[PDB]
Amino acid sequence: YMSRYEEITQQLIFSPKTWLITGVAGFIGSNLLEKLLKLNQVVIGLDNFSTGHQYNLDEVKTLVSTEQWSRFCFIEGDIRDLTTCEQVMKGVDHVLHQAALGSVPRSIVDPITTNATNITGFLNILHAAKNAQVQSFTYAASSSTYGDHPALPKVEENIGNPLSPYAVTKYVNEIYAQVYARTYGFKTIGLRYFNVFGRRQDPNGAYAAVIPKWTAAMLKGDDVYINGDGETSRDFCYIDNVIQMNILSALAKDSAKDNIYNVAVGDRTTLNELSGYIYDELNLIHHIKYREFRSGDVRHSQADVTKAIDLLKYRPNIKIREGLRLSMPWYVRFLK
Amino acid sequence: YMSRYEEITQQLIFSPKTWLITGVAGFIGSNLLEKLLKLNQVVIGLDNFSTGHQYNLDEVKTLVSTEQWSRFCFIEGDIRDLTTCEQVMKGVDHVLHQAALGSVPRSIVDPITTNATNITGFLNILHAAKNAQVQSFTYAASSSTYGDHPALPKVEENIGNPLSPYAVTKYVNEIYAQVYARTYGFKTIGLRYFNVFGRRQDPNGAYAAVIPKWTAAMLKGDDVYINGDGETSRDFCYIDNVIQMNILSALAKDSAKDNIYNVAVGDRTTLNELSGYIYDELNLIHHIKYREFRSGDVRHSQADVTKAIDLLKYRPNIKIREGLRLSMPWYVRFLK
Ligand SMILES: NC(=O)c1ccc[n+]([C@@H]2O[C@H](COP(=O)([O-])OP(=O)(O)OC[C@H]3O[C@@H](n4cnc5c(N)ncnc54)[C@H](O)[C@@H]3O)[C@@H](O)[C@H]2O)c1
Ligand SMILES: NC(=O)c1ccc[n+]([C@@H]2O[C@H](COP(=O)([O-])OP(=O)(O)OC[C@H]3O[C@@H](n4cnc5c(N)ncnc54)[C@H](O)[C@@H]3O)[C@@H](O)[C@H]2O)c1
Ligand SMILES: CC(=O)C[C@H]1[C@@H](OP(=O)(O)OP(=O)(O)OC[C@H]2O[C@@H](n3ccc(=O)[nH]c3=O)[C@H](O)[C@@H]2O)O[C@H](CO)[C@H](O)[C@@H]1O
Ligand SMILES: CC(=O)C[C@H]1[C@@H](OP(=O)(O)OP(=O)(O)OC[C@H]2O[C@@H](n3ccc(=O)[nH]c3=O)[C@H](O)[C@@H]2O)O[C@H](CO)[C@H](O)[C@@H]1O
Ligand code: NA
Repeated sequence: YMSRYEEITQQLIFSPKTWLITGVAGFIGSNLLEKLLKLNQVVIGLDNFSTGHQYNLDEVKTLVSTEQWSRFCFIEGDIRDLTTCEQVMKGVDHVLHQAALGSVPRSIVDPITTNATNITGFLNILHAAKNAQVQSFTYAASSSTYGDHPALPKVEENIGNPLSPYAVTKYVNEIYAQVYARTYGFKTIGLRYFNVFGRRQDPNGAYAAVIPKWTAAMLKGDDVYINGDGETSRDFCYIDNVIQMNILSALAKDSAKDNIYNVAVGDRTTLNELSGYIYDELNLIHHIKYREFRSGDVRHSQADVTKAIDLLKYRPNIKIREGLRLSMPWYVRFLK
Repeated sequence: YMSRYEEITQQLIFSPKTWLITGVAGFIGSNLLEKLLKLNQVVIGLDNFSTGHQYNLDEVKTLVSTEQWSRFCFIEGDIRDLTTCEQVMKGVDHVLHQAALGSVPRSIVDPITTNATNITGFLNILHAAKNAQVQSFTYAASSSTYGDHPALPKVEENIGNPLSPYAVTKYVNEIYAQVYARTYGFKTIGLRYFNVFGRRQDPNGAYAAVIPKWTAAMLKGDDVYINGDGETSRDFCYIDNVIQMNILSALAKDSAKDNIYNVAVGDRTTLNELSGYIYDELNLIHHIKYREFRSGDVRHSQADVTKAIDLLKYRPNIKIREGLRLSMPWYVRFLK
């Protein structure tokens, strides 16, 4: 049971607030939309359809009431444009900032646009939100911020050096939000995601995340690619934990704000294990080559989530396997 | 004597290089222009006359030969523009990146623009330089990166939380710089500036630094404003020391790159004391109120410069009193 989360969502269905989801056509963004619309919440959406998709918002309209869908006001626009950020904040209570160009590799190959989106775009929104005096400001941060710190599990106080531009930007994000707290009193919540997967994560692109990429590959009957040895271990996190975390961070009390929280499950799964999980969770619905390490890529990842458990009462209920089983059917429909 | 510097300055007079000075129309930039042009160097300059001044360039040309000046290719442009950044690098050997927006209060009032220039504009220079495969990359960093860390003097490995948007932007320059070494092999040198004063530091504007502000007001007879009790202390660093620092960094060995150095003298001077010095050095050329602290204000500042001494062979030869003596006549002249 996601106890506190449930309570917090009851509050929401009672006093609906106006939410801003930057990156709303994205994987996490669109999921927050689906949840938030079902919570009878008025959602202002912002997205420029870079990695995001019409077919995500389109999908969400499939899954919410007509009455609920009319509470959604989509805006096509750019967090890089400050004005846009100011337009969208009007009347907003809670800001769920999810818009960025993730991918460690992308950042290495184009750190310039990455910077514009992940830093400029982040600061623009952060500032627009402050000036609007929104009630909450929760932003997507990243577990790559840990960088080269050797310790496991990964605890918040304990970050090392960044290994990619992408890490820099997300670390920069975290830095600004502290400065905005210290100098403006604008208390925010950073969410250090660890490899979120689930419904609407893009299986296509050179920058596809492991889980969808490999799923797509098995469904086409193509080769499944393993970068390095395969023992590269990760804390995979089903979207519902992320959705949970955002909402809990939106309505966190003041004393738990100006804080970064690992969003994961505390589990550690290597790529050799995962490939097994996916194959097994896919063959239940009726249907491999090793290469060199990705550069900039962190070696091991396992989240310590006790902070979220303690301060926000986050209960990560869905582990990797349970989440994969919840995820496959969506990919089957999306790729048939 | 500034011995290694003497040696390196000669090395230039004989085999001059192409330098890029970003923020060449400004305090540190124009001084670097003057030193490099006097050394017969080829210099591409970049500046958008935001805080910089045409009068600064106008002054420099007065101080150098017409043939020395004809080796200055000034380009009016913004560093936020990636294209311009790439253009100016054509044929550059050494990059002296000083193009940024200082002033902690400026960033508190407008973090967006400070970000734009100091992070976006920096990354553009760094990225363009890396792609131009320039010989040296030296950027102006800041003692404000030390943030809340209580150490004194301030050594380079020991930093705390940034206390302002400005402090962030500068920290991020170092962080970007490191990542670039790690991921591209592009080794840079970051110069942590501690309160640089001297010829051509702007005495006007709301964001005038203390010395030109107080000197401007002691020649007008204006009230001298002290922010705080008066015991707030700085490591005041005359320009020549910075210039030494920038040239030493440019022709430093590979082993001494991907490194950050404090630029200062190593001395500690309080505002109560500074005020005494400025008065005494101005009355040697023939001519006070207390208020509350600056927010984002670091209380004490002093550099440990021993790293720079060991690795670059730096010699902080000009202390605060001697520096003021060389600065004053300029301010007398620039204002009369
Ligand atoms: N993939 C992960 O599990 C993970 C891990 C750590 C951090 N993050 C960060 O959290 C968010 C991840 O969300 P996702 O996995 O759904 O990513 P995603 O690829 O679905 O993209 C998120 C959305 O941001 C939008 N966007 C990008 N740039 C924009 C801009 N300039 N203006 C407006 N919208 C823009 C995209 O179009 C997309 O709709 C990103 O901010 C990412 O950097 C993700
Ligand atoms: N002197 C100090 O007290 C001090 C202390 C710490 C750091 N610094 C750093 O030294 C560098 C310059 O300092 P300064 O004292 O010469 O200040 P300055 O204002 O004299 O110089 C800044 C120069 O940057 C140029 N510039 C600003 N934005 C630009 C842009 N977008 N594109 C191109 N040019 C742009 C301005 O025209 C100006 O000439 C900056 O990195 C500053 O943060 C100075
Ligand atoms: C530990 C982190 O830094 C995790 C952050 C980081 O997520 P990540 O670990 O890069 O996710 P990925 O699914 O992309 O890679 C899976 C692994 O298998 C490798 N990989 C990938 C694809 C493939 O087909 N085969 C493969 O072996 C791949 O090189 C890697 O070794 O970037 C995310 C958003 O950009 C987010 O910040 C995460 O928190
Ligand atoms: C330790 C740092 O933070 C150093 C960075 C940081 O330098 P700084 O110390 O803010 O600059 P200043 O010379 O302006 O203030 C000196 C003292 O005079 C006091 N001050 C100032 C003006 C005045 O009228 N009266 C007064 O008392 C004021 O309260 C303050 O206590 O900002 C610089 C601007 O780019 C630069 O980046 C430095 O590296
Ligand atoms: Na708040």
